[PDB]
Amino acid sequence: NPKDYCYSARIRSTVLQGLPFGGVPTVLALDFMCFLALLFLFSILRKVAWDYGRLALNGFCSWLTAIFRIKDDEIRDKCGGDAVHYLSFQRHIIGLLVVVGVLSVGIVLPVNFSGDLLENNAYSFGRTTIANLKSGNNLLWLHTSFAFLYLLLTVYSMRRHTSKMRYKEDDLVKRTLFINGISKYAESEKIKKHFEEAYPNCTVLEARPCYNVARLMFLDAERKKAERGKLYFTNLQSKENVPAMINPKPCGHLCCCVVRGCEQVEAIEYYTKLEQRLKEDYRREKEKVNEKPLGMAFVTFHNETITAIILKDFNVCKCQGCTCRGEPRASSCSEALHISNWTVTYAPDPQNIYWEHLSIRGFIWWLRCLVINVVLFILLFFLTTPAIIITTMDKFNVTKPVEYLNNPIITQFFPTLLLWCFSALLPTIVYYSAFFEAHWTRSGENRTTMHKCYTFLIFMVLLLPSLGLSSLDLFFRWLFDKKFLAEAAIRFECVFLPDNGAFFVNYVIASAFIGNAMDLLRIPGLLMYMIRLCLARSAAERRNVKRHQAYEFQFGAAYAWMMCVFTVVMTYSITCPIIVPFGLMYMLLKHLVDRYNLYYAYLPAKLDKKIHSGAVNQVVAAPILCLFWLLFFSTMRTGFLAPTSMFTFVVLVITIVICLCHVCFGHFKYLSAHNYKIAKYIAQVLQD
Ligand SMILES: CC(C)CCC[C@@H](C)[C@H]1CC[C@H]2[C@@H]3CC=C4C[C@@H](OC(=O)CCC(=O)O)CC[C@]4(C)[C@H]3CC[C@]12C
Ligand SMILES: CC(C)CCC[C@@H](C)[C@H]1CC[C@H]2[C@@H]3CC=C4C[C@@H](OC(=O)CCC(=O)O)CC[C@]4(C)[C@H]3CC[C@]12C
Ligand SMILES: CC(C)CCC[C@@H](C)[C@H]1CC[C@H]2[C@@H]3CC=C4C[C@@H](OC(=O)CCC(=O)O)CC[C@]4(C)[C@H]3CC[C@]12C
Ligand SMILES: CC(C)CCC[C@@H](C)[C@H]1CC[C@H]2[C@@H]3CC=C4C[C@@H](OC(=O)CCC(=O)O)CC[C@]4(C)[C@H]3CC[C@]12C
Ligand SMILES: CC(C)CCC[C@@H](C)[C@H]1CC[C@H]2[C@@H]3CC=C4C[C@@H](OC(=O)CCC(=O)O)CC[C@]4(C)[C@H]3CC[C@]12C
Ligand SMILES: CC(C)CCC[C@@H](C)[C@H]1CC[C@H]2[C@@H]3CC=C4C[C@@H](OC(=O)CCC(=O)O)CC[C@]4(C)[C@H]3CC[C@]12C
Ligand SMILES: CC(C)CCC[C@@H](C)[C@H]1CC[C@H]2[C@@H]3CC=C4C[C@@H](OC(=O)CCC(=O)O)CC[C@]4(C)[C@H]3CC[C@]12C
Repeated sequence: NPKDYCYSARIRSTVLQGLPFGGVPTVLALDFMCFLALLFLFSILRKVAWDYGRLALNGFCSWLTAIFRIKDDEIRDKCGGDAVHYLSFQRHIIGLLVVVGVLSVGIVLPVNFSGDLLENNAYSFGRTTIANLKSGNNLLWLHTSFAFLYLLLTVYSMRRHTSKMRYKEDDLVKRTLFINGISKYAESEKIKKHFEEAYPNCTVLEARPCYNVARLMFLDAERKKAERGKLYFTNLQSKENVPAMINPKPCGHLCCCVVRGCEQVEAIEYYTKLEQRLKEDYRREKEKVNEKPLGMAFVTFHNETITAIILKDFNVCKCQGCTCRGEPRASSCSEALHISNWTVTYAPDPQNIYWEHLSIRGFIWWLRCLVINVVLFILLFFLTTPAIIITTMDKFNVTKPVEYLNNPIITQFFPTLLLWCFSALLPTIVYYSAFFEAHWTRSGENRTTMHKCYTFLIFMVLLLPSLGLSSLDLFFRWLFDKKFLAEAAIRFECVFLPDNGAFFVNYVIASAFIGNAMDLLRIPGLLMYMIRLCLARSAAERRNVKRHQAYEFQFGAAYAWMMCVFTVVMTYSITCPIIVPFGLMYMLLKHLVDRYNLYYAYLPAKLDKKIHSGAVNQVVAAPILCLFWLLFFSTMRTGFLAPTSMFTFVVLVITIVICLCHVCFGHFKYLSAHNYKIAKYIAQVLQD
C-alpha cells in the first residue's frame, strides 16, 4: 500500500542500498573509502595545484598534524573573535550530541529493541526505530519524556555558550552613532553643533557624512591594476633586458594568429597610458563626489556614556495625540537638519561596512530586494526538491540523450548522478541571491544567508521528503486541501517507515565523510581560481590573481549547513536512535576541517555579534521540530486526546507562544536561550 507515494520525493534505491541492516554497514564502508581517497588527493592538490589550499598563511602530512597542534589563542591572534566564537558554538554541539548520544543509544534504543510490532519482518534496521512499539504501552511515555528533556538540554547548552561568549568590539565603535535620514546638505559643522549645543557633557570628535563612493572605488582598483602592471614589467625588463607585449582586447592569449589581432602592443607603454588615463578620471570622480551627499552621517563622541544617552533620547517612546512615539530635542539647527526623520543606531565596525552599497536606499532597495526574492521564491515553490525536477524531466522524455548509447550501467546510474547535481545546485541558487541585494554590511549579508539558506534546506532535506511531498505547491495543496484533518494520518504513517529512517541515517554518513572532504577540497573554488588564472592576460595579472583569491570565511553559509545536519540528527533522534552517533561523528570531522579552513585557508572577517547570537536561535529550532515528530506519531496511533498526544502538545503550545513573545521583545531572562554578561569612518578610498 504505502509505495506509490512514500518513495515519491526521492529517486529510488540502487541495489536495494545493500541487503543487511538498511544498507548502513555497506554505505559506511564505501563513504569511508572515499574519505581516504579524497584526503589522499587533497594531500597532493593542496601542495601542488597553485597553492589554492594554502593561500591565507611542511612535510607531506604537516597539514594534518597542524590541525591537532593549533591553540585557541593562536586562532584568536590569526582570525579574530568571530573564529573563536564559531569554534565555541561547535564545541557545545559536540557535547550536546554526547548527552543526547548516551541517552538515545543507552535508553531509547534498548527500549525499542524490546517491542513486538516489527519482530518477524525482514528489515533488521527497523527494530532499532520507534515503529517497533506496540500502541498500548506506557513505553511511549518514556519517548515523550525524552523528547521533552532534549529541549531543556538544548536550551541549557546555549545558555551556557552565550554566557561564556563575552564578545569584544573596539572602543572607536562603542562611541560612534550612525545617523540615517539627515538633510542631504548637512555639512559636518551643523551635525557637530547640534549635539554640542543640545546635550550637557557633550563633545563631538568627528561628524563624517557619507557620499556616493561607488565608481570612485572601482577606479581605485583599476588604477591599482595599472600600477601593478607598470611596476612588474619595469622590474622584469630591468633583469631580462628585453621588452614584452600584450593584446589590448580581452582574452589576449587566444590571439594565436594575426587576423585583426594587434597582440604586439608593448607592456610599458600600455601600462603607462593606462595608469595616466585612470589617474585622470579618478580626479574627475573625486571632485564630483562632494555634489552627491547620501544624507547619512557617522558621529564619533568623546564619551561612551553620552553616546548611550543620545542613543536613548532618539529611541524613547511616549504618548502624543496620534500615537506613542519618540521626541528628539530642539536646537539652533533642528529644522534645517530635519531632525524629524533621524534614525540613530550604534555604527558597525568600519570593516563590516560596504561603502559601495550605502548608495542604495529607500524605495529602490526594497523594490530591488523584493524582485530578487519574488522571482527566487516562485522558482523554489515549483522546483523545491531534486525529485520534482527529475520527475518532470521524465514526464517530458528529456532522458533521450542517454539512449543514444543505451548502456545498462548509464541508464541506472544517470538518475542518481542528476540528483547529486540538483541537490548541490538548488541551495547554491539560494545562497548566491544574498550577493545581489546589496546589504550595507557583512553582518546583514551573512544573517540573510543563514536564515534563507537554512530555511530552504529544512524543506529540501528534512520536511518535504519526509512526508513524501516533492514540492511546496504539493505541501500547501495537502495542507489547505478539503479533508486534511480526516486523512493526514496517511502522511504521518509515511514519516516512520524503516526505509525513511534508513535514508536519513545514510544522509548523515555521506555528510560526515564525503561532505567534509568536499569542504576541505573546495573543488568549485579551485576550478574558478584556475579558470580566472588562465584567462589573465599577463604575467603581472596572474600573480595579482593568486594574492586576491583567498576570501573571507562565509560564517552565514557555514552555520546554515551545520544547524541543518543538527536538525536532521535531533528530529530523527527519538524516532530513529541509531542516527545520533553518526551525528556526533559528523561534528568531530566538521570541527577538525573548520579549524584547518579558518586558520590555513581563509582570511579573517569582522562581523557584529548579531550573527553569532542569531545562529543560537536555530539550535532551539531542532528540538522544537522533534516534538512535532512525536505529536505526529502519538496522534496517529493513540489518537489526539490520549495523554502522550496532549503532553507533547501543551509543551509545544507554550514553546511556540513564548518564542512569539520573544519576537516582540528579547526582554525575558529566566525563560530564554540567551544568557549574557554586561578617523576610520571614512570610505576606504575617498581619503586617497
Ligand atoms: C533522564 C535521566 C536518566 C536523568 C539524566 C540527567 C542528565 C541530563 C544530567 C546528569 C549529569 C549532568 C551533567 C553533569 C555535569 C556537567 C558538566 C557541565 O560542564 C562543566 O564543565 C561544568 C564546570 C565548568 O563550567 O567549568 C555541563 C553540564 C553537564 C554536562 C551536565 C549535563 C546534564 C547531565 C548529563
Ligand atoms: C555517542 C557514542 C559514545 C555512543 C556509542 C554507542 C555504540 C557502542 C552503539 C551504537 C549503536 C549500537 C549497535 C546498534 C545495533 C546493533 C545490532 C545488534 O544486532 C542486531 O540488530 C541483530 C539481531 C538479530 O536479528 O539476530 C547487535 C548490537 C549492535 C551492533 C549495537 C552495538 C553497540 C552500538 C555500536
Ligand atoms: C556508550 C554506551 C552508552 C552504550 C551502551 C548501550 C547498550 C546498553 C546497548 C546498545 C546496543 C544494545 C543492543 C542492541 C540489540 C541487541 C540485540 C537483542 O538481542 C536479544 O537478546 C534478542 C534476540 C532475538 O530474540 O531475536 C537485544 C540485546 C542487544 C544485544 C542490545 C543490548 C544493549 C545494547 C548493547
Ligand atoms: C528529566 C526527566 C524528564 C527524566 C525522568 C523521566 C521519567 C518521569 C520517565 C522515564 C521512564 C518512565 C517510566 C518507564 C516505564 C514505566 C512502566 C509503565 O508500565 C508499563 O509499561 C506496564 C507494562 C505491562 O505491565 O504490561 C508505567 C510508567 C513507567 C513507570 C514510566 C513513568 C515515567 C518515567 C519514570
Ligand atoms: C565515532 C563514534 C560516533 C561511534 C561510531 C560507532 C560505529 C563504529 C558503529 C555505530 C553503528 C554500528 C553498526 C550497527 C549495525 C551493524 C549491523 C550488524 O549486522 C549484522 O550483524 C548482520 C545481520 C543483521 O543484523 O541484519 C553488524 C555490525 C554493524 C555494521 C555496526 C558496525 C559499527 C557501527 C558502524
Ligand atoms: C509542519 C511543522 C513540522 C512545522 C514546520 C515549520 C517550518 C517552516 C519552521 C521550522 C523551523 C523554522 C525556522 C526556525 C528559526 C528561524 C530563524 C528565524 O530568524 C531569527 O532567528 C529571527 C531573529 C533574527 O535573527 O533577526 C527566521 C525563521 C527561521 C529560519 C524558521 C523558518 C521556518 C521553520 C523552518
Ligand atoms: C506551515 C509552515 C509553512 C509555517 C508557516 C508559518 C510561517 C509563515 C511563519 C511561522 C513563524 C514565522 C517567523 C517568526 C519570526 C520571525 C523573525 C523575524 O525576525 C526579524 O527580523 C524581526 C524580529 C527581530 O529580530 O527583532 C522575521 C519574521 C520571522 C522570520 C517569521 C516569518 C514567518 C514564519 C516563518
